[PDB]
Amino acid sequence: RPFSDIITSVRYWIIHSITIPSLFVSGWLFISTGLAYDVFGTPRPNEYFTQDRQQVPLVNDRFSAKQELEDLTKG
Amino acid sequence: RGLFDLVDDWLKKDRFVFVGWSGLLLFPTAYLAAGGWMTGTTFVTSWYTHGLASSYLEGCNFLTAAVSTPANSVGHSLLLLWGPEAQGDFTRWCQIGGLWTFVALHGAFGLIGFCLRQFEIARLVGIRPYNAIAFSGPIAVFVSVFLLYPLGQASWFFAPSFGVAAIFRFLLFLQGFHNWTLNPFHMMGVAGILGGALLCAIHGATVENTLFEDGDAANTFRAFTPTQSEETYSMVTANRFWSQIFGVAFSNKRWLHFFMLFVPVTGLWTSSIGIVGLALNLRAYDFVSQELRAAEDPEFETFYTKNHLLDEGIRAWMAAQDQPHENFVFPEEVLPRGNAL
Amino acid sequence: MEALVYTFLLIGTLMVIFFAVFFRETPRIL
Amino acid sequence: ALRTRLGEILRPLNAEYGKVAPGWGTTPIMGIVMLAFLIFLVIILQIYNSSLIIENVDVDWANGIV
Amino acid sequence: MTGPNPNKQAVELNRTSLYWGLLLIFVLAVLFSSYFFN
Amino acid sequence: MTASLSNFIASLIAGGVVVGVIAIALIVISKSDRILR
Amino acid sequence: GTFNFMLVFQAEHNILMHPFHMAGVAGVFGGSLFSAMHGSLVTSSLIRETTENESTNYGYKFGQEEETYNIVAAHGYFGRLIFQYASFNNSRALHFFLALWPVVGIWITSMGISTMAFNLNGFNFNQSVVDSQGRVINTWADILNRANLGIEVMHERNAHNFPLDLA
Amino acid sequence: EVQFGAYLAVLLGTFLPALFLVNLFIQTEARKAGKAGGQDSD
Amino acid sequence: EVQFGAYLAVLLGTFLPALFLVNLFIQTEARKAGKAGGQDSD
Amino acid sequence: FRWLAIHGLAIPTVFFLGGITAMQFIQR
Amino acid sequence: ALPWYRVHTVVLNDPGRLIAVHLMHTALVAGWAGSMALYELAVFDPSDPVLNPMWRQGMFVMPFMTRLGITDSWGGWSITGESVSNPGIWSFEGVALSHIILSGMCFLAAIWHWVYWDLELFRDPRTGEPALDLPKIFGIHLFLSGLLCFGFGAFHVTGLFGPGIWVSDAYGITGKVQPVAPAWGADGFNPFNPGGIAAHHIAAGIFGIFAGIFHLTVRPPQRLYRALRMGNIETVLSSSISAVFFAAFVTSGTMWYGAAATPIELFGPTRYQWDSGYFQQEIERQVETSVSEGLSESQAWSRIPDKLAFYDYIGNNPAKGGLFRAGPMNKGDGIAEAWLGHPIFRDKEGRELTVRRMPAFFETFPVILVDKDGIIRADIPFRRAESKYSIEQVGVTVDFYGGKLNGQTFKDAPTVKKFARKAQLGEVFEFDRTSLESDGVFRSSPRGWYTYGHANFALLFFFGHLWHGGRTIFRDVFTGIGAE
Amino acid sequence: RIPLWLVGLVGGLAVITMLSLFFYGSYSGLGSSL
Ligand code: CLA
Ligand code: CLA
Ligand code: CLA
Ligand code: CLA
Ligand SMILES: CC(C)=CCC/C(C)=C/CC/C(C)=C/CC/C(C)=C/CC/C(C)=C/CC/C(C)=C/CC/C(C)=C/CC/C(C)=C/CC/C(C)=C/CC1=CC(=O)C(C)=C(C)C1=O
Ligand SMILES: CCCCCCCCCCCCCCCC(=O)OC[C@H](COP(=O)(O)OC[C@@H](O)CO)OC(=O)CCCCCCCCCCCCCCC
Ligand SMILES: CC1=C(/C=C/C(C)=C/C=C/C(C)=C/C=C/C=C(C)/C=C/C=C(C)/C=C/C2=C(C)CCCC2(C)C)C(C)(C)CCC1
Ligand SMILES: CC1=C(/C=C/C(C)=C/C=C/C(C)=C/C=C/C=C(C)/C=C/C=C(C)/C=C/C2=C(C)CCCC2(C)C)C(C)(C)CCC1
Ligand code: OEX
Ligand SMILES: [Fe+2]
Repeated sequence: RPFSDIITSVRYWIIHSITIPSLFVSGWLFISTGLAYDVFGTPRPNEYFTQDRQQVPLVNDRFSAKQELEDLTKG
Repeated sequence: RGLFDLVDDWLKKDRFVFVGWSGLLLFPTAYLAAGGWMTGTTFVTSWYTHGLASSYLEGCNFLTAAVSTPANSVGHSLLLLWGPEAQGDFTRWCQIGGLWTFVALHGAFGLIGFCLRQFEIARLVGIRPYNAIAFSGPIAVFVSVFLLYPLGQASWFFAPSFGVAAIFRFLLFLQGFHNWTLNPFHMMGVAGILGGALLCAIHGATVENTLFEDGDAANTFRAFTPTQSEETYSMVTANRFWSQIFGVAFSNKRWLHFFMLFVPVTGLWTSSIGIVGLALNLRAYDFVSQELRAAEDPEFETFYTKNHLLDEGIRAWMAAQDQPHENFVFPEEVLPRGNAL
Repeated sequence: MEALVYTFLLIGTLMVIFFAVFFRETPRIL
Repeated sequence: ALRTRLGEILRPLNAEYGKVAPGWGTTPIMGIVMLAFLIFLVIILQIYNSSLIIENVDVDWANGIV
Repeated sequence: MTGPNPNKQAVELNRTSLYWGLLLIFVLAVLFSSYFFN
Repeated sequence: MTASLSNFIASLIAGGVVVGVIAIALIVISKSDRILR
Repeated sequence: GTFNFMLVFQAEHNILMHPFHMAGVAGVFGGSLFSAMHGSLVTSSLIRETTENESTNYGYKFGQEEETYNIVAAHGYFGRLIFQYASFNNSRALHFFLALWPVVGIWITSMGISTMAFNLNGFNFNQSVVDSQGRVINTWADILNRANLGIEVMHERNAHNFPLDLA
Repeated sequence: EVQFGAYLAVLLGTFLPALFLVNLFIQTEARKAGKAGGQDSD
Repeated sequence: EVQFGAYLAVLLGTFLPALFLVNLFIQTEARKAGKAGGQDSD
Repeated sequence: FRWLAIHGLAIPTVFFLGGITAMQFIQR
Repeated sequence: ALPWYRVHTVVLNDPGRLIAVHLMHTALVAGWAGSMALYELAVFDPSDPVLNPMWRQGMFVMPFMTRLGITDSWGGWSITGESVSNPGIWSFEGVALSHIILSGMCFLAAIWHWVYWDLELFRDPRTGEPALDLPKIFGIHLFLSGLLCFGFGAFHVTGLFGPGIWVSDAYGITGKVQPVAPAWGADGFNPFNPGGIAAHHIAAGIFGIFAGIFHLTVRPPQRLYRALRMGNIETVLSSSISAVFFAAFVTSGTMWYGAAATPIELFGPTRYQWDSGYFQQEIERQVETSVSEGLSESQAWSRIPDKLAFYDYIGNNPAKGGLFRAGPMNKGDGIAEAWLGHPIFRDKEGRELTVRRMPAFFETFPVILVDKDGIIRADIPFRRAESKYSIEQVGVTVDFYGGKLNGQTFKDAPTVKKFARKAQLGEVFEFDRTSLESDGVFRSSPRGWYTYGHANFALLFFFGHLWHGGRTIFRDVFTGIGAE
Repeated sequence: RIPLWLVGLVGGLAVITMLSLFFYGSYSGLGSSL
């Protein structure tokens, strides 16, 4: 099937008037609920520095990098 | 008939996107390399590896977002998600820079898979594999810059990060620390890339201005058939023009189009050789006879010695921020400045 | 003394360019 | 064309040419040997990378007996 | 000596290729001389 | 044996699964969408 | 002296963060890509006119009227390499695209140098990412800024008497 | 003071590959003159 | 300590006149091969 | 069927673009 | 009318002259190895193996002779310092002369195989055309490769019938050639274990013997013969080029990172021993056990060997040279003569300051003194006006320990500043910069030069794999394609 | 059946709107230096 005759058919726009706004909303809710900070470990604007750590947190060990990061992200 | 032959028939079937046997490698690895780069530049920080914001979640725009290299502490670790640094934790994997090695390794096998695709399609169409030979240029650039350069250095940290301004840092890091413009292998690379853009513009404009009258429209794009046998432009007139303008002209269309292949690919291959040398710090840093003369004669100034003072400014003013693991504390009294700046 | 080598290489390069232009193999049809 | 004394000793070693086993032959066995060789190279890469940590294998400069 | 070899071919280098190679060697000598002299 | 070695063997299995589930899906689609004669 | 010109220009104008230099880099990276692309597909699809002993370039005669390469075979290759709709079947439209991409790219970067002549500099994103307390979180533009600072405090080191390089 | 071996590296690195190509071009023209058959073939 | 220009005088005084004679001999054999008319003439 | 080759790019693109559009209204 | 880049394709279907052209490459390579070793023996200085080892003198093939057992010369010296009565044939000079004699013998054999190209052995008895049975020729040459790999491992390396290989301690102080027992466990894959070298060449040699047995008896499949183009000799060139750039990336890796096959007494230290502070930590660890057993600071530091202090100096870093800084490492800083001792910097209150060492990225580095907490206490200021951590203000004094300045205190700030500048390069040595007329810029080691050549050769050989592999598969269209 | 220029109209109006939001977000919120 050709391309431009698909996107001009009304059956294409019956399907994609629901699926495209539902994915756009679901991407919006991935940020609005704060889930993307917890999945990827990105700091929220509150939590670049904590009350104990006023410095920039760096990992200085290779094999305890997972445990050193858990101590830097506890607050 | 055979089970191999049924799969070989299905993979090489003429469809909208050709798959082939090489698509079993290219389409997984290139999708994860591109999709891993979009995931990192949108969501994943560099706050624990570099101390930077590098995603759109943190306020970066397209120019300043990057997938940054891992921390210097992990060395040349492969940083597998199941490996001994992340240990299956996806969140800790993204924070130690595991997406960099994800993008760089799946991107390395995507370039293998794309060059295998060029070999596979040329074997089915029945032409010569010169496009796969020309893609060895971009492969030699990626292998030598993103893999071989950090492997000769201390860690993956000194590799280029996968961003726009992060690449701009890598350009200026290698001027200050390696004097990479002075390297004659970068110079051969600049000649091949500017020579390739020149050859693109000259051959593009010479064909377009030596066209034959093949229609009555002033729009000359309609007067070409893709299956015609006649040449659409006058090679004799084009050779006559450049022989009197420039003194020298192409006379062979086969040699002309091989030369359009040869110049940028040689430029990418010669510049890949000198960046393998910078991996081991075998750099073209100093002309020692000018350094020895300027040491004992304090008016001997060239544009050469002026560039070394720029590099000593770069290496002192960026090193505390660009290598934060090293804990460089330079007081203001030791930073090299000129007067009043 | 190395400026003698630098001058000879540049002047020698321009002499090749002279012969490449005015002593070129003329493109001929048939 | 020239028959030599050493050339007659080595002559059966070049006597076959283009002699093939029919069909797919030993290609399934060759792919298994190639696959185990790929796993073997991934093992010794990751040991030396310290992505694979084995007991009593300390990848560091060692004391050869002097 | 065995027979005359049937694989013997002629070698060509036209005037264009001479000028391209003379230019390449002189320009590589121009480029790399400053580094060799150091 | 170690946690690093058991995770490595688990990745050869998981690597063989995603090679397997592509290959099994590639066999069954080459039998269904075979080329008519 | 050219490299001295480039580094001082980056410190004083941030040319790397200027989009007109970015279009120029896309002009010369794309132009040498398209040169190597167009040069590959013609050389890939040359018609048999020579033997294995002579050079392949002797299959073209200067002044011949016939096409020297199969442009259908090159279009069928590149149409399967990416997808069919992304390839030029018109050789006149293709050679026009070979002329336009580096020339417009070099035109734009020439108007980057000409507009950074009057100090309309590249993008300044220094201290633009700020956390909740107000502290500056650095970005890659800030590390680029630390390299710009190192060139500008060291360039023309005796020429300046006053704290701003307004020239 | 410059490295004294660089005079050999530049001048033999120029002359010997240049005289190799001059050698290849001259025997190409001499082979064409011999096949042409007149006054230059001998 | 020897004179440093003598390395150039000996090595270019050897190689350049030797490669001139190698040039003359090779074009002599190529001219004979072109006039011979078979497989080496082209 | 050519669905999951164009939808492997288009579905994460619209998801990511919905996220980046929501990011413009995040303040510190 | 061959182009210049196709001239050597005249031996593509001439198996007698392919052997002759490979015997001449073999003659040139062996002739290089004999004459490079003779040149290196003419300029080697075997008088101070401690502070002027072979990797400070730019010796390139000399560490490869010593790695496998050649320690002595005909001149009576060894590189271990052990004076020798009569080394016999396999000295450094006798190995160089044997590579020269082998070069001349391969040269005469190349003339014979070029002249007598038309041997009946190279003809196909089915067709009469010149053919090579590359499946069985591979089975022959793989079987001999297994016998040479096994025999090198079983006899040369284990010292059954051989000298062994070079082994060393963990810090490159005492090294020797000795037989090496094979390590059959998982520690045989530890690349710093020398027993893995013996265990590899025995096991891989057995694999090469019996795969050579297999490849001698079993014909290839019909599908694999046609797919891999096993009648075309350029399919072998493509896969051999791939096998040889693979191997050159491995040798560049183990040279640059370090292995038991690349010892630091033959090739020099690596760049990672300077970054990690490898010799500095051991020098401290030896000093602290000496002050634990009732010795002073001056007596502890005098127990440090000068060979150990020489490794802890940035001029021996292979990542400190330049691409065109030509020659030995002695051409840079001079020939090392004596360790000056370990400086200890103290200010007026008395706590020890240490100069922050120069990292290998930096050609220049600011002189900065920190305490045990890393806090800046003193430096040498660029701008002197509002300087607050200058050495004249803080009053830094320097005490030396060990070396040639062993009991000596410097308190005036001019000479303390002179010693702080050399303390950022690691351990300070007295050099002789007038024998080689040294310029003052660091060169790279033979370890750094090997990695340069072989990682750039491996990159260039990757293109040759793509070219010759594409030339194999596409052989029927390399004069062009058909228009029909 | 929809005219193809009408799809490119509202498709280009969506791209203009989204890039206007990306350029608005450079002056507001995160990354705005405010
Ligand atoms: C006759 C036997 C012989 C012997 C005993 C020697 C001995 C020596 N050679 Mg000489 N050499 C020889 C012949 C010999 N050579 C020939 C014929 C040539 C011309 C090719 C040379 C060219 C040569 C050069 C250029 C050099 C030497 C050097 C040396 C010295 C160091 C050896 C070394 O470190 O290599 C180490 C050898 C290897 C690492 C070999 C690698 C083998 C690879 C890994 C095989 C991989 C492919 C394999 C087939 C795969 C399948 C394996 C299978 C079992 C599974 C040593 C004294 C060096 C030297 O110090 O000169 C003074 C040196 O630089 N040789
Ligand atoms: C008793 C059993 C035994 C033991 C103890 C050993 C021991 C060893 N083997 Mg051996 N081996 C054996 C049997 C054994 N072998 C058998 C039966 C075979 C089959 C014939 C082999 C085949 C084999 C090969 C092919 C190799 C070894 C290697 C080694 C060494 C590994 C340590 C090292 O330095 O590698 C370092 C780690 C690697 C080389 C990892 C390999 C991954 C490669 C390098 C990836 C990169 C490839 C790519 C093309 C390069 C570009 C990438 C990027 C830069 C762009 C160690 C001495 C390695 C070696 O010789 O090292 C000097 C090696 O390459 N072995
Ligand atoms: C694998 C190859 C290899 C490697 C790693 C080494 C390594 C070494 N050599 Mg050896 N050497 C080699 C092969 C090699 N050699 C060969 C094949 C020869 C015969 C020509 C020699 C002859 C030789 C001599 C006479 C000497 C050495 C020396 C050395 C040592 C110092 C290196 C140096 O300062 O280079 C300097 C840097 C360069 C030469 C730059 C390399 C070339 C660059 C990349 C440009 C590439 C060429 C360019 C494109 C063409 C020029 C253009 C032209 C038109 C002018 C170092 C250990 C020295 C030593 O210390 O011995 C005790 C020494 O005196 N070598
Ligand atoms: C063992 C490795 C090996 C072998 C046996 C071959 C063999 C061949 N190559 Mg291949 N190739 C290789 C590696 C190899 N190549 C590598 C590493 C590359 C990437 C650089 C290539 C890229 C390549 C291309 C693009 C072409 C070939 C061609 C050829 C064929 C003719 C060569 C010729 O006549 O040139 C004659 C060479 C000269 C007249 C002078 C060349 C001078 C060079 C550039 C510098 C001097 C070299 C120096 C003295 C040696 C340094 C030693 C170093 C290699 C260790 C021949 C079959 C040609 C072909 O396919 O023919 C149909 C061809 O077009 N090769
Ligand atoms: C079942 C389960 C579990 C579900 C999981 C879902 C899943 C499997 C998802 C995976 C989906 C996935 C990602 C697959 C999609 C595959 C995919 C596309 C991945 C790759 C990733 C990626 C983003 C790729 C994009 C890269 C790309 C294609 C870039 C190319 C861009 C492009 C249009 C380039 C054209 C450039 C151009 C115009 C050049 C022409 C100019 C030029 C000089 C031509 C020369 C020339 C041309 C001729 O024409 C002819 C004639 C001649 C003479 C000639 O000279
Ligand atoms: C002011 C107006 C007059 C213009 C000034 C003249 C300048 C002309 C420069 C010609 C150089 C010739 C190159 C020789 C080679 C030669 O003569 O080639 C002539 C060649 C003719 O090719 P044909 O198609 O005839 O070749 C078919 C076969 O013969 C292929 O071998 O033309 C081209 O291939 C080259 C066209 C690009 C020309 C590139 C020029 C490179 C620029 C110069 C780079 C050096 C500058 C160094 C400065 C130190
Ligand atoms: C990492 C990872 C992963 C993931 C991956 C993937 C799957 C991803 C995907 C992703 C993706 C795939 C994404 C995408 C996105 C996209 C986007 C976001 C785009 C955008 C664009 C833009 C915005 C542009 C713009 C424009 C337009 C639109 C038009 C006009 C012009 C312009 C260019 C401006 C996984 C899971 C494997 C796991 C592991 C890791
Ligand atoms: C005949 C005879 C003989 C003799 C022998 C001889 C005497 C030999 C010698 C030999 C020799 C004496 C040889 C040598 C050789 C050398 C070589 C072969 C070299 C080469 C080189 C090259 C190749 C290089 C290049 C380069 C450069 C220059 C730079 C850098 C880059 C490169 C590395 C590439 C005898 C009596 C025994 C016996 C009988 C017979
Ligand atoms: O002249 Mn050339 O560079 Ca424009 O800024 Mn002001 O002036 Mn000078 O300083 Mn900075
Ligand atoms: Fe064209």
